Amino acid sequence: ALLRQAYSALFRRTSTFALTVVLGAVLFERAFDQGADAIFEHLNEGKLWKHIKHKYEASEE
Amino acid sequence: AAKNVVTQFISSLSASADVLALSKIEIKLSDIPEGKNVAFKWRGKPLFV
Amino acid sequence: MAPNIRKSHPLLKMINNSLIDLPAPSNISAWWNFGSLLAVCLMTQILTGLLLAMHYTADTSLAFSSVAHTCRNVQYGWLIRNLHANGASFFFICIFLHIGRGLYYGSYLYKETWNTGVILLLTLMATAFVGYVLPWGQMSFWGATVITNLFSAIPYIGHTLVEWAWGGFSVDNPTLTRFFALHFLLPFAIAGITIIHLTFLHESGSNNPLGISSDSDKIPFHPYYSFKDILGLTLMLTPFLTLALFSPNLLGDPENFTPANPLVTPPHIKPEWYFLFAYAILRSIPNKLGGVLALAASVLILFLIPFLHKSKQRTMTFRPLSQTLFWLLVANLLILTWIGSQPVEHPFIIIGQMASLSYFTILLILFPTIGTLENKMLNY
Amino acid sequence: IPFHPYYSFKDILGLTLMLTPFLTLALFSPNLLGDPENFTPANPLVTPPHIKPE
Amino acid sequence: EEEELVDPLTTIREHCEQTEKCVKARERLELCDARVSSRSHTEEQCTEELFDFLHARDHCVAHKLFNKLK
Amino acid sequence: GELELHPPAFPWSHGGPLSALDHSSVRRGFQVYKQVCSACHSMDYVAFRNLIGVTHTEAEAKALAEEVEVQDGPDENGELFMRPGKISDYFPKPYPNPEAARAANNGALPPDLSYIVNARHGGEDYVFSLLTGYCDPPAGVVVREGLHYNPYFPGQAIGMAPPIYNEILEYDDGTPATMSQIAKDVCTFLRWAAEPEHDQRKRMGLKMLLISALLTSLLYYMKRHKWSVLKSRKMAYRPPK
Amino acid sequence: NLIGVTHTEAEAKALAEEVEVQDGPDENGELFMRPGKISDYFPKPYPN
Amino acid sequence: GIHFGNLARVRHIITYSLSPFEQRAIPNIFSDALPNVWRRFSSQVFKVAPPFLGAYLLYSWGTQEFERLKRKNPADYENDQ
Amino acid sequence: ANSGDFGGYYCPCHGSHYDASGRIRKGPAPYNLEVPTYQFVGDDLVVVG
Amino acid sequence: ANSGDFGGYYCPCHGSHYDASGRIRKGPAPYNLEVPTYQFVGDDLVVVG
Ligand code: HEC
Ligand code: HEM
Ligand code: HEM
Ligand SMILES: CC(/C=C/[C@@]1(C)[C@H](C)CCC(=O)[C@@H]1C)=C\Cc1c(O)c(Cl)c(C)c(C=O)c1O
Ligand SMILES: CC(/C=C/[C@@]1(C)[C@H](C)CCC(=O)[C@@H]1C)=C\Cc1c(O)c(Cl)c(C)c(C=O)c1O
Ligand SMILES: CCCCCCCCO[C@@H]1O[C@H](CO)[C@@H](O)[C@H](O)[C@H]1O
Ligand code: FES
Repeated sequence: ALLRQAYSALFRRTSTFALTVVLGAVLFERAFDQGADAIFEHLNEGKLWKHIKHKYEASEE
Repeated sequence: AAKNVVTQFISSLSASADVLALSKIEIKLSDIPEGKNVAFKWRGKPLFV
Repeated sequence: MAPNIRKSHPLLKMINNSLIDLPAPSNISAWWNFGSLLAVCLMTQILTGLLLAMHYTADTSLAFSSVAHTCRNVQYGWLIRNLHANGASFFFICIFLHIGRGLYYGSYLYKETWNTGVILLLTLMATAFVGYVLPWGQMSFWGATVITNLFSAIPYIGHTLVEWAWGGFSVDNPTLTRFFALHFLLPFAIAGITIIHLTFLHESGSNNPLGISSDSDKIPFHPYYSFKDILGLTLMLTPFLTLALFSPNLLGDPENFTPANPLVTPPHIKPEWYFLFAYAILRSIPNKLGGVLALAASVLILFLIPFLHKSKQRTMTFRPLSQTLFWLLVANLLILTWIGSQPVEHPFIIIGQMASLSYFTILLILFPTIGTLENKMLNY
Repeated sequence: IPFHPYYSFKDILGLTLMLTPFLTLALFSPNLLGDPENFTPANPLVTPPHIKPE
Repeated sequence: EEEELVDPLTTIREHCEQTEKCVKARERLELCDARVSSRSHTEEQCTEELFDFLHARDHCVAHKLFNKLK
Repeated sequence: GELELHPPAFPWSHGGPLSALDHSSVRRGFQVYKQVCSACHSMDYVAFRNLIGVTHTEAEAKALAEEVEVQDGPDENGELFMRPGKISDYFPKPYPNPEAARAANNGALPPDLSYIVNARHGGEDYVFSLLTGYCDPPAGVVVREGLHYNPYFPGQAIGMAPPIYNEILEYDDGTPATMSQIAKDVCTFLRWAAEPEHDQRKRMGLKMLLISALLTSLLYYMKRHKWSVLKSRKMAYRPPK
Repeated sequence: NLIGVTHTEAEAKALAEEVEVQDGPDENGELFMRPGKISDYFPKPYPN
Repeated sequence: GIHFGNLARVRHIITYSLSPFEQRAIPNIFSDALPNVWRRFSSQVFKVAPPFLGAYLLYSWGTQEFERLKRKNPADYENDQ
Repeated sequence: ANSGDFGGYYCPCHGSHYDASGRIRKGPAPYNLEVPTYQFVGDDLVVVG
Repeated sequence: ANSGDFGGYYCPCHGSHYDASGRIRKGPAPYNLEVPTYQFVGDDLVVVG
């Protein structure tokens, strides 16, 4: 039972609660960032400079 | 959310995008006679030769 | 002595005695969340404001380009500029509902809390106005010209009063620098008075929807209303950001993208949305002084509300006639705003004078009348 | 004792005293108390030799 | 390969000018032009009609012109 | 008298709340401005560095700026002097001051295009319709000499003769330079120019919706959670007898 | 500034008209010389 | 200062309440919540809506009527030559 | 210039109508446009001020 | 330039003494003056930067 496992280990002690929020926020960030950027770039295929880029970037001369 | 909004506002103080990163400066060693020091405006702060 | 260090400490006893152990009616509706939002705006405006002030340059030959630079060069400057400009709008939206609530629920019976409120409104208006002049665009200029020109309607000391205002004999640099000074300053005076507003309040306590004493049922501000306000915050914040991020200029006039021209008044010169309704009234009275007086009164009339209360009950919750009149009044302002955004031509001109005449009657004559009437229908 | 009128009057007086040399100074000898290097527009290349703070 | 540079805009203006609304508008315009042109002392002008046409034409045009552009 | 034709609404690739600008179309837009409009229209708030990473490579940008002569100085004898452009320079003003700009356009003042799409109702939809909308004046309308008829311009008499015509230039990327193809591109540029953030501003707007969604929810629960105590509450009046 | 301190208004004005002052731009955005006005600042003997 | 203890005089009222952890946050969403959302909507929509719907018309009218006055009336140039 | 219902002038701010003489004919404006102090000292060269 | 007790440099702010090499010899200064990246691409013409 995670709810109990979590409560007992993370949420009970107001000090471990904080460590969870920090440790969590860190993970949440790194992932939420990729995901969104990934969703955004996909929604705009071939329009961003990230895409066009290869045509002039060390390709000529 | 918080960390991110601070991230932004705090770098609103950093150097802007208009702040350059310029080149060099040529100087004739014939204007600076022996036994002397001279100051040239360069990359913001003085430059001695 | 005092056991906890929350009730004794000369300071925490304040954070605690005015927002944590504060007695709040258990039944205040969402219409009471505007107080905090107004408060939050103030802090957000002030913050984003400073950030901008650190890149602005109060000088005609440099104002417009400084703001432009602030956006295109300053890291996240563009975002800060947006937030500051759109906060100005959400600030007004919030203040208008804050007022309506007061009106509809007879909170104005709290005279001092109310009068300081009106003072707040006027101050916020003056502030938002001069802010709008700093970027020195076309509206910026012509706005500065018309509003300072208003004193010209005051006989004698008039034409002089305009001279200070400008610092010269026609809008120019001095006007722009004493405006930046003024803008920089007022917000604080706002924050200051806000403290008093809230202090007078505290003498009596909050009002509540049914308008009957809630002493039989109070609750600690925290966690009841602190949580409710956090939520009320994340709600206003969503469209504020949806707006500022997805459609930046939706709410703002575009004339301000054209550097001020002392020789050309744009043909489609309107004020920022939140002033239209007054602009509408000003354009009603076809006489210099009358229009000015009508304009002044269009806001100053708020000071009279407390005195035009005849109902034997406090709110309109149980007054169906006042309600209709109340909502008829709202639609009434909603119209003036539309009118303010249209040219001075028929059918507008006529519709205009009407809505104005309508505005002042619903407030000075109707309300107090229907109020008395209602008392008789209850057999009082 | 009640601050007023004891100390209010004592402070009005304590004011007119500080005020006299403050004005005698600012009106008769303006720059007495101040460094003169600040009469020379900043030069990013030259640090004045006699650089002292206020 | 063998081609020819045609402006997709002109093509689509042709097809749209065949639209129900454009024809019925293009018609009213041709009529005005005729009377204002013939009359040698009339203050009348065919701006209004011109607009109705253009409004209709151009509206239609915008609905597809961009599919053919790059 | 006060009659006007309003532009329609084209479906720009960057119209969506989540749609970025087509950086390919902007690179072209730039070319159009650089080789056609920059002849009379200034763009004071954009600079060669701004193109970097958006539409051009650092090499390109730098060379693009070295193609211009820039006044600098003073030198050692307090003499102004020409020099090649640096990526830090702003796009070149085609006239020293408005007075002269009018002087070579029949007293007409070609506005700086930096913030144009936001200084005119209709934005790119307007600018476009105006570029492609030139035509003959209707019956009864006489256009003053030196002026041109455009129904889209307020007054219908505009001081700018149609700037673009088929093949007037050649996109070095191989795109058929028809007239609307150009207009369409240059307008896409005038947007990027009036607000470079555009793309990032929308990527943020995305992140904002998700977090906003997630968060409003979490807090709505927490608010209900606490309040339950009062929501379920039951009271009874049991006076003594 | 010389007026009422060391010179008469006449004097000051003529004193300033003894100088050539660059103004502009004109109609063709061209700079152009002109006689000085009492509102001009003392002439700089070097451009920079 | 302190207002908890002075407020008012109350007698003979019992109130029972349950911790938040013993009950549901948003209970009876269907049987209770929505029914009242509707209950409320109904009672109020006729005091509010009317005047808005009213101003709406006045808006649509004055708008369309300002447009009509832009168009020309043939009867002005049907005599011209 | 050239607008308003009096073939003169129109103030877009609050709707004042002036005629080709600069006189106030309709709207909230109080007086007629000010007429400066000028003179005709040429064939086709006038001097205001 | 040309002052201090090491015939080099002297910072009038807090009394630092640098030699003709720009090295810190006396005073509160922590390191020697920075030496830029240059090149003598001439007979009497040098290029810094
Ligand atoms: C010969 C100089 C010249 C060229 C080349 C030119 N324009 Fe213009 N443009 C003008 C003039 C003159 C005006 C002013 C018209 C007026 O106000 O009478 C103008 C005005 C404009 C306006 C709208 C002004 C308004 O008041 O609405 C836009 C938009 C514009 N030009 C865009 C362009 C674009 C895009 C191009 C390049 C594809 C271009 N111009 C090239 C001369 C030019
Ligand atoms: C800087 C502007 C303002 C801020 C930040 C502000 C803040 C507050 C706050 C936080 C509250 C308490 C919570 C609430 O009931 O909303 C409050 C209450 C109140 N405010 Fe304001 N206020 C402002 C403007 C005004 C204005 C313009 C008026 C008057 C037209 C006004 C009238 C009132 C009244 C009457 C109360 C008591 C409300 C009640 O009956 O419960 N306030 N205000
Ligand atoms: C009462 C809260 C405030 C309100 C209502 C407010 C409102 C405004 C408004 C309406 C503008 C014009 C925005 C635009 O459309 O460009 C503005 C701009 C500005 N404000 Fe404020 N402001 C507030 C507080 C502050 C404060 C205290 C500062 C700085 C400490 C500040 C500094 C500025 C500056 C520099 C600008 C001009 C540049 C720009 O527009 O970005 N503001 N303000
Ligand atoms: C300004 C504010 C609350 C602000 C914050 C900042 C708290 C101090 C902490 C958590 C938050 O984020 C709130 C928004 C409340 C204003 C405020 C008051 O002053 C008073 Cl007397 C009352 C009766 C209410 C009732 O709702 C109120 O909202
Ligand atoms: C809405 C208003 C004035 C409002 C004030 C003057 C209140 C009457 C008192 C408190 C204030 O400070 C407001 C700014 C004037 C109308 C008004 C404007 O606002 C603006 Cl921006 C402009 C450009 C015009 C042009 O004609 C105008 O008529
Ligand atoms: C309450 C709503 C909070 C929304 C927080 C979203 C944080 C914005 O996130 C921003 O995204 C940009 C592009 O992905 C990055 O370049 C910025 O560095 C980053 O701060
Ligand atoms: S800065 Fe040189 S001695 Fe301190």
